[PDB]
Amino acid sequence: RRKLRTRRKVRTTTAASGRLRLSVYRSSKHIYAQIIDDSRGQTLAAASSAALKSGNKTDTAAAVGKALAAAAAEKGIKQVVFDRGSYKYHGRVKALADAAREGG
Amino acid sequence: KRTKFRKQFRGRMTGDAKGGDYVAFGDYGLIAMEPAWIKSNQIEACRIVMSRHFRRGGKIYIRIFPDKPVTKKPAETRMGKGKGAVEYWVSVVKPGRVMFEVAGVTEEQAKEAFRLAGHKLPIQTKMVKREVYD
Amino acid sequence: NGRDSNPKYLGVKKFGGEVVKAGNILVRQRGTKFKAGQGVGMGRDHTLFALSDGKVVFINKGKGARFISIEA
Amino acid sequence: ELTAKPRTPKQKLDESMIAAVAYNKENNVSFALDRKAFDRAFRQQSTTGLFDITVEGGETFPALVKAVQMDKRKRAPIHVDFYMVTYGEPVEVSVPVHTTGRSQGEVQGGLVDIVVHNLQIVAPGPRRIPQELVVDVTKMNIGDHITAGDIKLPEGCTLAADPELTVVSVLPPR
Amino acid sequence: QQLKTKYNDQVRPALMQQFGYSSVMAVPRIEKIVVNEGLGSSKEDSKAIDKAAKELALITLQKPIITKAKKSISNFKLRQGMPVGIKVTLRGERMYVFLEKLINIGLPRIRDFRGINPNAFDGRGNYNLGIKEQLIFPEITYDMVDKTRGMDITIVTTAKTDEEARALLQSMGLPF
RNA sequence: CACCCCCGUGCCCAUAGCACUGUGGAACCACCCCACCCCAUGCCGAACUGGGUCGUGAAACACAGCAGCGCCAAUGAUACUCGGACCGCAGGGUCCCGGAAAAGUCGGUCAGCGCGGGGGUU
RNA sequence: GACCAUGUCCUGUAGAGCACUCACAAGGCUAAAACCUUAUGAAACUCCGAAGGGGCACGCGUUUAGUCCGGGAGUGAGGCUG
Ligand SMILES: [Mg+2]
Ligand SMILES: [Mg+2]
Ligand SMILES: [Mg+2]
Ligand SMILES: [Mg+2]
Ligand SMILES: [Mg+2]
Ligand SMILES: [Mg+2]
Ligand SMILES: [Mg+2]
Ligand SMILES: [Mg+2]
Ligand SMILES: [Mg+2]
Ligand SMILES: [Mg+2]
Ligand SMILES: [Mg+2]
Ligand SMILES: [Mg+2]
Ligand SMILES: [Mg+2]
Ligand SMILES: [Mg+2]
Repeated sequence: RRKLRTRRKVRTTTAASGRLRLSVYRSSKHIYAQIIDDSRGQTLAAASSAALKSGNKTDTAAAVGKALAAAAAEKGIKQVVFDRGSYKYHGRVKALADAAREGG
Repeated sequence: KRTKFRKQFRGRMTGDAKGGDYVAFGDYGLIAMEPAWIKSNQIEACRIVMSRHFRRGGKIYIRIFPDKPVTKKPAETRMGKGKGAVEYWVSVVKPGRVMFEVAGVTEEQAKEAFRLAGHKLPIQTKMVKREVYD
Repeated sequence: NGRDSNPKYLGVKKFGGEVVKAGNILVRQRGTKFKAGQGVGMGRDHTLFALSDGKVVFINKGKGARFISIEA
Repeated sequence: ELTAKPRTPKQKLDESMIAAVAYNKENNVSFALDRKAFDRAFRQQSTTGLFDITVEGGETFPALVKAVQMDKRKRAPIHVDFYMVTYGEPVEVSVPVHTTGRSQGEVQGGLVDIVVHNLQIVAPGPRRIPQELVVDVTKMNIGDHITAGDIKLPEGCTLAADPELTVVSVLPPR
Repeated sequence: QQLKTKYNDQVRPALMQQFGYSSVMAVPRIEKIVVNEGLGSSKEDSKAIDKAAKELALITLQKPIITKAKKSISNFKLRQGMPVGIKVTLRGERMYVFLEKLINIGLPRIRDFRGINPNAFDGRGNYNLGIKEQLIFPEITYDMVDKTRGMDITIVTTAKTDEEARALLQSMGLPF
């Protein structure tokens, strides 16, 4: 089964560290990748791909990361924890991290 | 009556019965009045005598069973070393716990069967007929 | 036989409603009979000691789901 | 009839068969009974019928005895449970079994054992429930067992037990 | 290659006409073909077992894997952690080829009353196949491979119905 | 929190789960779609994974009905017991006061609260 | 300090139960393990589970002990009852 995600999301015990976590959903390339402060039941920085276009999924993903980096920097955030989903750090998601911390 | 394999030893205590206060299976039955151990052999004598009264019968459930070893110390020995090895098995029998339960035999026949089956026993007992049973 | 082994005086060393210094030991255990909530960290033999000074509080839905937090 | 004894009042040495609650969704009721006069009715009705009670206040209430709590040390009753009857097939009652006549195995064979002296069923009629269940054992051979599946269930009754369960069974001698 | 896909596309309407699905995806398909050698009937040294992996690999254009013995010390020369029989999954082009190797000209046809007598019963996919012997190739020369192990070959297919198993052989080039 | 609905992520932590089942469709999600290469299978693009439309709501998933199952669960009555005070040679047991289960019945439920977004009534 | 009261937390005994382990009672079912109706015991069994009991905090209440530091000791064979 997909015991990848409960495992990786129990390994964010370091939400006790105070950093926010950055969920990603390499599914339909919907890769919405929310930023969450877990303590409240609250999310703070959405970046859904509704009509961003940008072409092939591996590069639209980096576009989603570079746009969300601004979308969260507006509110005043910089500590980061990359709560990957079940997905590997394989590239199409790795571009999201590269472009996200390229412009925190 | 003997238990085919176990762990080796035990202990003891008593308080009133919580398993088998009501009769099933049979027509009539018999119930303890006194807390006690009962040996394998006291059972087997009740079986021998109630099978004497029940020739070609087959209505003899034995809703009790020697679970507990009890181990006397050997001949003449001063204390020191374990509880020797088990000398006989016994069944705890707290009051209100049924022992016996017949069917298929008329009231005075079962009543005599229970007279003899109790007289070999080390306890008071009482015959009961079933009706306040859920 | 006639053998036996030393007592290991294990337990809930600090009961909920007890202020604790940092590094106080609060539960001793063979394993994770307690699973350490926020502020607490669990050692090698799975004793869990508070990190932060404050009150001790028991999160406890039970069945292996009992946790010890500390509130400042 | 019964009187109210809410909470924990003392009982008469006339047993007053106390500790009795009747209940459904609606209301819970008081304990006090009339000792042997209870038993004189209960054996006649014996879970398979209802009878009204009249505490001061409520002049009538039908219940069918759900369960009894007898003493263990002295085979006497103590507490009895009850359930009210909302009518219109709501009743889940344990009918006594009974056996008729000589069986072919009672001719030349041996034992005639009722493996289930009572058995539970729903009753389409609420105020009409069988008081017994006479079973036609005449036609079985030695070593056969009447299963519950062919047990007569008058007037559309359902069977609340396994179709394949044995109820009565002839048994070899010895 | 193209012929196996054509038989797939001819089966799918054949099943929609013998039993209408709302969807072509609802139609039974064939997921994977597995072949399980079991040289625990003839546990050997590395020589013979690697030779059998060699012959399955030559037959397949795949590298067979060794299944390894479970913790189960037993009367029957059983051990702890040792090889006890090859296994080979096939999906994609490597799978259909074998079935087109078997439905058509590459069938050994060494023995055949009809197809193996039906075994899925419940009718969901799993159609197990037994080859009593491998005297069924031009890939071997019998005097050198005088040993003749058998083979198991399980077909896995979707099928929510029992009778639908009939589809996976009748229209799939297999005798029934 | 205008009304629904979808994708996700929390609190909760079987009264939320199972099964039977019906609705769902390019909006969302999902399989199918191809593979020399990113990347990978101790054999297989099944799994990760990279390149996408058709097709299809089949399967999975979401959402409703559902009391066959599980899950919870009184009142009442006991068991037991803190203190008090007793009987039996003994096993053992009783009384006064107060606390008081477990099992079972009665009955309860196929949940309940957030947060961000996506598309709807245009 | 001490008793007593409130609040809180921790416990696996009595009891009670078979849900796992050992045992075990009558049958049905059957290549008998398994399975079902019914029926039971368990120091090394537990789906459960009090009364009590221990730590903390308060004193929302009556009391007078406690703590440490320095001198001197003796005691380290216990007996009964419940
Ligand atoms: Mg004791
Ligand atoms: Mg019982
Ligand atoms: Mg010894
Ligand atoms: Mg009560
Ligand atoms: Mg008191
Ligand atoms: Mg006392
Ligand atoms: Mg009391
Ligand atoms: Mg004080
Ligand atoms: Mg006990
Ligand atoms: Mg103690
Ligand atoms: Mg103060
Ligand atoms: Mg001194
Ligand atoms: Mg001494
Ligand atoms: Mg002493």
